[PDB]
Parts: sequence; C-alpha cells; structure tokens
Amino acid sequence: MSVGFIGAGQLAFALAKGFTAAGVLAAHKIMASSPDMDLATVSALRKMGVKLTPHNKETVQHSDVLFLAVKPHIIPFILDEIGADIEDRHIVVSCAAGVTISSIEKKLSAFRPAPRVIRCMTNTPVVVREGATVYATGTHAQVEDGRLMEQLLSSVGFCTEVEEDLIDAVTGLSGSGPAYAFTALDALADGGVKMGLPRRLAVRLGAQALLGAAKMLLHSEQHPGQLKDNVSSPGGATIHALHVLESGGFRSLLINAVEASCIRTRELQSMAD
Amino acid sequence: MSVGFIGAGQLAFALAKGFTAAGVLAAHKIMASSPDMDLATVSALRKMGVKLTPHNKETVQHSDVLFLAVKPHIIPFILDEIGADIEDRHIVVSCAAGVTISSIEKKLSAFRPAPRVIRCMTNTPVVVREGATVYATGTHAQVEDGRLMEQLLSSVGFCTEVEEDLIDAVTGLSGSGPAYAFTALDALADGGVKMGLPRRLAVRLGAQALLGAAKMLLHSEQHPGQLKDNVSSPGGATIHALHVLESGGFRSLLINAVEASCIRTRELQSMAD
Amino acid sequence: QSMSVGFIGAGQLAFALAKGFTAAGVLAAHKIMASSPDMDLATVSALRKMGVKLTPHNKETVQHSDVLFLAVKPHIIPFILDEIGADIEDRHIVVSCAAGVTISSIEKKLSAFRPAPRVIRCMTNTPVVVREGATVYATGTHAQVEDGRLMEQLLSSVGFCTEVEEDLIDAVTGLSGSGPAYAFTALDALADGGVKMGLPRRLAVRLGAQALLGAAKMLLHSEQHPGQLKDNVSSPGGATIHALHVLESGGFRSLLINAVEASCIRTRELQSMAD
Amino acid sequence: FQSMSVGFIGAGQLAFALAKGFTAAGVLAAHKIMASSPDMDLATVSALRKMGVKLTPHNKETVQHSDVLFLAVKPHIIPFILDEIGADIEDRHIVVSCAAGVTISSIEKKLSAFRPAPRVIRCMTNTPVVVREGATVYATGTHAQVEDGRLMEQLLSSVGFCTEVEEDLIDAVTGLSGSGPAYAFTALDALADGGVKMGLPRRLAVRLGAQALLGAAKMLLHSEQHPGQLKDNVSSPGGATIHALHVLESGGFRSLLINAVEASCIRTRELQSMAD
Ligand SMILES: O=CN1CCC[C@H]1C(=O)O
Ligand SMILES: O=CN1CCC[C@H]1C(=O)O
Ligand SMILES: O=CN1CCC[C@H]1C(=O)O
Ligand SMILES: O=CN1CCC[C@H]1C(=O)O
Repeated sequence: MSVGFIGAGQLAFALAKGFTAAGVLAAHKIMASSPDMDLATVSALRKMGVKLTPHNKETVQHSDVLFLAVKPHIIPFILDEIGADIEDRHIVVSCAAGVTISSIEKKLSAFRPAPRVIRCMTNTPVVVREGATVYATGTHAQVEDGRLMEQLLSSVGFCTEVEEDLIDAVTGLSGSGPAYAFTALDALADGGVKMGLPRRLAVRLGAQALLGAAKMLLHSEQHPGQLKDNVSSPGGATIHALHVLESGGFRSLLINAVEASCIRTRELQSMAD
Repeated sequence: MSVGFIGAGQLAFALAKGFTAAGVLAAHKIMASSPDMDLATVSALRKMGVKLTPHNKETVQHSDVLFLAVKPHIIPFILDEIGADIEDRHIVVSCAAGVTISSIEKKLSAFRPAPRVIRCMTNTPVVVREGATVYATGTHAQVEDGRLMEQLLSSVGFCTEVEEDLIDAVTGLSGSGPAYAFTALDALADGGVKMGLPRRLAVRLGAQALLGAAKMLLHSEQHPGQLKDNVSSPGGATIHALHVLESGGFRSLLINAVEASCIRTRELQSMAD
Repeated sequence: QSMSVGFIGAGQLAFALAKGFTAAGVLAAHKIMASSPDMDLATVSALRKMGVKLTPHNKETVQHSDVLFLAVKPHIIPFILDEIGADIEDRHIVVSCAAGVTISSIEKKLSAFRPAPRVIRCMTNTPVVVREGATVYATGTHAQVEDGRLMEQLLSSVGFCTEVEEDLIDAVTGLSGSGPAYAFTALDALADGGVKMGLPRRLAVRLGAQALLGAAKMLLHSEQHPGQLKDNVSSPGGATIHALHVLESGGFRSLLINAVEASCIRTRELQSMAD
Repeated sequence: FQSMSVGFIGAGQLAFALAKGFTAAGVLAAHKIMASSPDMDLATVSALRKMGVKLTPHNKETVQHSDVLFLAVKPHIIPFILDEIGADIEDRHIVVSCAAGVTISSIEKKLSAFRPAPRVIRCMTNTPVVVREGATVYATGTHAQVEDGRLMEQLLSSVGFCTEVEEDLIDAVTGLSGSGPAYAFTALDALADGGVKMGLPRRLAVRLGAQALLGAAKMLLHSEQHPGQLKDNVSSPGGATIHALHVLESGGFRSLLINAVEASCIRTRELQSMAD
C-alpha cells in the first residue's frame, strides 16, 4: 500500500518518520506536499526517502491512504482543491483538530458520492513510535478501512476506535498532553537545578522518572491513586512533596488544562463552520 | 555473582523483579529477608524464585552484593546486627534516603576496618526496567566495585555515578518523581472523565501521552522548552491549555515539590544523626 | 531618492518616525512634512530644528507627499479620510498606523472619491525613534507590488520590518506594539528592587536597562529560543535560579501572556467601535 | 594594552562570553588569551579552541603566562583555586574574581599567606558581554594600584557598560544585572507564548518580543527619563497598551521583579557566608 501526506507540519513529519522506523511502509511509498517546505524538513524527508512535491494533486494521484495534516482552517480549501481527484480507492484520514467527519464528507460528496473518510486524533510521539491515537470511521468507510487504520497507527503507538463525539475530549488529554509533559519536565528540571544538579542531569532524570512511572501504570491493572499510595512511605520525602503540590491545587490545574483544550477544539470546529 | 536484600519493602521487590526480568541474575541467586513479610510479597518473591529467610544473618552469608532497602531510621540497627558478618568480599549498597556513606562506614568499621560501601538513589520503575538511578562510591570501594554497580543497575534503567552531595537533590527529582507523575495522571484522568471519556480510556491515554513525551525528550538533544514550542500551534487547543497551567503557577509547584523532597531527605539524615 | 513622506498627526508615534527617518538619512533633505491641528510648541520646535516642514493644513501635506502616514487615534481616522479624500491621487500611498482600523474600512472611505486607493496598514512602535523599532505591515487590494517593497525598505531603515497577513496585526499589536510599555514597567520595578537592596536609583535604572538590552541582543543573535538561554545562564544552586523560582511562584509568565491577549482583544474592539 | 596576556581560570560560559567579547572588540589578540578548566569535554572548551584561545588543564600554566587573571569559577571553588596557585602569584599579576558573593577580603587573606601585597579586583558582569552589551561593576582591593582600576574600566568597557562601585553594592548588582538576563529570557519566553496564543507563528513571536525589549531598553538608555515617564509617554488614552498594563498590575507584576532582585541578592550573600 501507499501513504500520502497533504501538509508538512510537525505531525506529517512525525507520522512519516514513525511509519518508516516501524518498517510498515517503504519510505519510497510515502509522498508529501506543502505550500511552504523549509530547507530543513525538506532535507529531513528527502534524506528519509520520502518523495516530495509542491502540488497536492500529484500526492493524491500516487497515494492510497491520504493523511490531511493541515490546520483546521485550511481543510475545506484543501478538500475543494483535490475533491475532483478523489477516487474510489482512496481513504481520506483527517488529523485536523475539531473538524467533523460530516463537514469533510459533505465537501467531498459534491464530487464523487461515497467518500471513505476517517477522522483521527494522534500526537507527536508517533515520531518515536509511542503515539496515542484514536480514530472514528465515517459513513461510507468499509469495515476493512477501520481495521487497516488500526493496524497502521498501531505500528507507531497505542491506537483504538472511538465514537466521534469523544475526539474533542481526547484532544484535550492525549493530543495536548505532550505539551503538558514538556512544561512539567522544564519545571522539574528547574527544581533540580535549584537544589544543585547540573541542567543536563536534571533534564535526563526528570524525563526518565516520568517515562518509568507511565510505563509502570501501563503495566499494572491499578489506577494512578493506588500507585501514588504504594510509593509514598510514611513520613518520607515524597509525601512531603505531594503536600506542597496539593496546596497549590496541582490536580485542578491539569483538569483545567484538559477542559480548556477540549473547549478550544470545539471552537475550532465552529469557527470553521 | 549473588545479590541479597535486607528488607522487603516496595523497593527490594522492585529491584529483585527488575534484575530477574533483565536476566542478569538467576533468581535462585537472590535472597531476601524481612521482619514482617506479608503472605503476598512472600508468595510474589517465592513464585519469582527468590529464596527468603527471616534472619538478616543468613542473607549476608550467601550474598556478595548486599542491598539495604530499609527505612533510614532502621539502617544503624541493621548495621550493628550484621557488621560482624561482613566479609571482605561484600559490597554494601544502601538505598536508604539521606543516610550518608560516612555514617555507614563508621558503623561497619567498628568490626572490620575497610568496608566497601556504595550509596544509591533509585526508584520503583526498576520493576519495569525503566528506573532512574544514581550512586556514589565510598572510601574503600575498589574501582571495579563502581563499574559492577553501574552494570547491574543499568540492566533495570538509567544509571550514572554522582558525587554524594547531589543525592539528596536527586531524591527530590527522580526518587520522588514517580509519585508526582501518578498524581498528575490521576488528575489528567479526572479531566478526561469530566469532558466525557471513560475512566479506563482516560487513564490509558494520559499515561501513553506522558510516556511518549518523555521518550521524545530522551531521544532528542533539545531541552523541554524547545519541545513545548515545537508542539504548540498558533491559536490552537494546546497553547490555550498551557495558559491555564501558567495562570495557576503550575511550574512553581513542581519546583516547590523537588525542593520540599530534597529538604525532607536532608532532615532524615540529621534525625538519624 | 526623490520620494517625499508626509505625516498626518503629530503625536508621539509621528514624532518618533520623523526623528528615526531623519537619523537614518533614508530621505533627501526637506523631504518630510507633518501637519496637525494643535501641535505642542516643543514638538513644533523639535521637528522644525530637525528640518521637518510643518503646516496646519492636512491638504498641504497630502499635496506635497508621495507616502502618507496616518498617525492619529482610531476614532479620528474616518474624519481625516473625509477631509483629505478628494486630494488623494494615483501616486499616493496611504499608510495607516492606527490600531485596529482595517484596510477594508479605509479603502471603503477613500473609494468614494477615487476608485483605486493604494492602502497599507502597519503596526510599528515608539523605538523607531532610536532606529530599533519592530514593524509589521499588510498591503491592501489596490497596492502595487512595488508599494509593499517600498514600505519594507522605508520601515527597515528604523528597525525590524516584515510583511504579514492583516489578520495577524491585532496580535502583533499585543506583542511588539504594546511591548515597550511592558518593558518600561518591568524596568521601573527592577529599579525599585535594586534601590530596595541599596543601589542608587540612577545606577539601578542604567543596569536594569543594560541587562535587558544585552539579553534581547543575545537572543536576536542566537538560533535558540528563550527557554534554552534561560537554561544556559541559570547555574546550579545559584542566585539566578533562586530568583527565577520567586517569579514562577507569582505566575510571572501568565501575566505577560494575559497582557498580550488583553492588548490584542482591546485592539479588535477598537476596530468594531469604529465600525 | 597590546602586550598584556589575559588568563581565565575556568573555561565555562562566563569565560567564553568574555573571551568572545574581548576578541570581537579587537581589544585582545585571541592568542594572548589562555584558559584552564577541570575537564576538557565541554562545548565551551571546544569553542575556545576554535576562537584561537590557548587551553591547558593546569591552572598554574595559566597563571605563569598571563598578566590579568580572571577567576571564572563557582564561589565555593575559589578557596581551592587560591590555595593551588597562590605561590605562583607574582607582583605583575592583577587577580579579577568574577565569583558571585566572594569578598575581596577573603581573597586577599588567602593570597597574602604567600606574597604580601596581592592586587585584587572583584567584579560582577553578565553573559551579554558575548555580544558586547554586558553590564559590569567592579571594586578595587586594598593593594590595587590606581592604574589597575582604570585598566579594568578600559577592558570591560569594550564589551558593555562598566563602572566602579563600592564593594558593598556588588551583591545587589548581582540580583539586578547579574541575574537580569535570565529574567528577560523568562519574560521573552512568556511573551512569545502570548503571541502564539493569539495566532502568531512562534518564530515571529520570538523575534518581535526580543526586538520590542531591545528597542525599549535603548530608548531608555538614550533619554534622561526614568522608566515611569516613558511608560506614560507610550500609553495612549483608552488604548490597547493601557488595558494590558492593568492586567499586569492586577497580578502584582512589579512586585514579582522586586521579589526577584531581592531573592538573588540574598542568595548571593549566602554563597559568600557558606564559603566563609
Ligand atoms: O517513599 C518514597 N521514597 C523515595 C525517595 C525516598 C523515599 C521517601 O519518600 O523518603
Ligand atoms: O498544536 C497542537 N495541537 C495538538 C491537538 C490539536 C493541536 C492544537 O493545539 O490545536
Ligand atoms: O548562575 C548565574 N549567575 C549570574 C550571577 C551570579 C550567578 C548565580 O546565579 O549565582
Ligand atoms: O497607545 C499605545 N498604542 C501602541 C499599540 C497601539 C496603541 C494602543 O495602545 O492602542
């Protein structure tokens, strides 16, 4: 099979790099297109083996699965540019935040009547094949289309099917989650440096701490609260540090963040509607 | 070689499980001892293949490397119990928080004059072989002793040598860090549930988000701030969520936490001095 | 070259551009004119001693200028356009500096007189006066391609300048348009802190200003983003990382984000209020 | 001073920044500069090599081939350096400590155990010397000749602002201009986040924020006004800027920067007293 990318943002690069690292796709069977392709990401993808072109039309003509990794504002402009080139073989996979299956199908249906559409919310760590992906199938997607999507995106991380009305919430949690983590890792590093550690060592240890904790959770049947309980010894350093987190309302800020991101995602649909 | 554990807390179990999963030690070459061994962790370690005993003395007699995974309060009581049994072959590895190499050597030197002592700060994710470990070598540790320690603890995570005066700070960062992460994952899950996701899915996606983000950081040369910049698209959901984190002082709470844990660790030394 | 520049309005922004353009030597002699209803005598004196021609009639500036800067308050823009509208000619480039006011609304006023007014909208800031301004501009629907290039070269002589899409200008206003006032507020507070710890006020003002200029210049001359530079200069256990913690505890970052957003939102309100 | 050699004990960020500024200003030949450091596997050590600076692992070699000696090491290393090279300090030497908090008195006391009249200067500079826009103060020790202080004023003025102060002000200077660039990097990172939130590309938001701050600082430096008057001058009635100033005030923005200068100054004083 052949995969194409319309758009060349951080996400298209991350997916193409994950797919090739996963060995599920010969990078020569990947094509990308952009309006502005920087001399870096161009040389990044050209050194990767990904054929490029500045015309979205050529990418559609040589690709089977079409990932749309463009800003939600640009999706309808793209769809009306390539809709005449959409064939029956194509599966159109929108990664745009908020943009609904219905709006994409209604644009494409003006050309050929049964577009096969999938909507997905994934994230940048597909680049190291630890992405978190959900997807919903559209009204003309054959059953095999969803199984293919599940197989392909599982090669670069966790992936599961959801009902479309959960995707804005998923965007607030795992779509934006890596930025929450980078912010937390920056701050944990500042705390390590304050108490005397070299910056390099502080960044490394904070990151390894988070990675091991998350893997511990993924590999147990327990919820986060029981694990917190398990590792907080009576009277110890850790329970003292947890108290100062609670005193600033640490937990509510992360709830606030998921909510704010989910709500903004819904606005990005409405503004594009 | 043969490894022994004095104490059977969450840490001794986590290390023994990591070592056996790593295949660096035949679990029959691991011995553990505890004052109170619960019928679970006993059956956990007995099903694992680890020989047990309720006498610390037998564990010393059949082990080469001796991990002391007991509360800092109990260390000097242990040392005066086993000090007469310490032989020239033994390497004594203290995992206790705050307890200094000097205090351990001064206890053991009352018996035989050149105890080989190592101090380390590791964490529970060694159980899934993603620990974060630092260690400092004592005044009679041969050079090979530190290289052995580095090899053994690298089989269950990241490991590096540090000067002893950084270890209290490391405790505040990666020693306590998993609890910070479990707290954050609990709260991120509450945020996902608030916006409509099933609890199971919310826990899974938050954890995968954190793991992928941390792996992304470990696999780039960049610091956390540049990665935050890379994934925050103009006007998007993520930058909106980051603002609400900043408005609650999210960053300062994690700095507060590392500081509080490091300071409490120093108190645990002084109270034991 | 042979080109002439005119200012309608004589507030602090128009003064700052006239002074910066003359310090740049980018125009021939006597090529700058400015007009206003009630110009204060100091501004009259300063501009006159600068070589800038002055007149109370906006029509005179229009008639002797090729590039026309409108540096008046957004509320005043519709009245000026009604006054000068019949005097706008094909050769003219109308550059609006008013916050919020859209190219669309300017072209709509001017088109009732002549059909194809050449309009550019820009957001610049006061430090053009020392040739370190930050300027963005957007071109209107009847601007020739050479009009944007002319504007770029002109405003580059007094600072950074780049073209943007018009829908970014409100956000630029919140960042570099209001930026200098955020900096003056910060420098006043840093000086207060220096004085609290025992420095003379004069020394505290100078040191804080020099620290901010040096820091901004470091960033401009590196490929790095600010986060990496913060990491580079915060030594373990040191005085600087201790002070960064107290900034974080008060949510220092969130306040500057709040400021950019508040200025951008108010700028959007200044368009609609005119519309 | 086309004949004098400059030496750096320490080859870190400050040493690189000064050496780069000194050579960029043409005030010193790079081959007249020598630096020593504990470990050579530093990015700063490699950059010094490429600049033409001579590097050595032995502090005593630096001492023996330099006339002006910059101590660019952490405060708690100063007493260890002074014990190592004290016997090699000759009469021609000017010793310039850049360490935060460490007093002239403590440096002279160590060196005087060897030769009796060490010429010592204490300074507090900052990283922007690397683009020749540093902010520097210095105080002269009890055996410094009058030409030593004016030589110091001459050398450091080539990489930014420089003035002599009484020593009891240097801890305060550290909290203001020593730590100052870090306050600005934090402020620039947040302003860029603000620009991005409102729809600007990140690269453009970084560029515009930096240019705004540079131009503001230069405006202030080039007037006789204090910052308050300039804030008044650029804040038009009912406008976007004054609305934004109000939200800064509502979070106590001014008090946070006062808190910062104070916290850095207090920590600098602790760094001395710990070493004492
Ligand atoms: O209880 C957990 N931990 C991990 C670091 C040391 C110990 C403590 O909290 O004191
Ligand atoms: O910019 C990053 N992301 C990830 C989720 C969607 C997009 C956004 O912020 O709008
Ligand atoms: O680390 C940076 N600096 C600049 C001033 C002194 C030193 C410190 O923070 O202690
Ligand atoms: O008053 C100052 N300024 C600078 C940006 C625009 C204008 C305003 O605040 O509305």
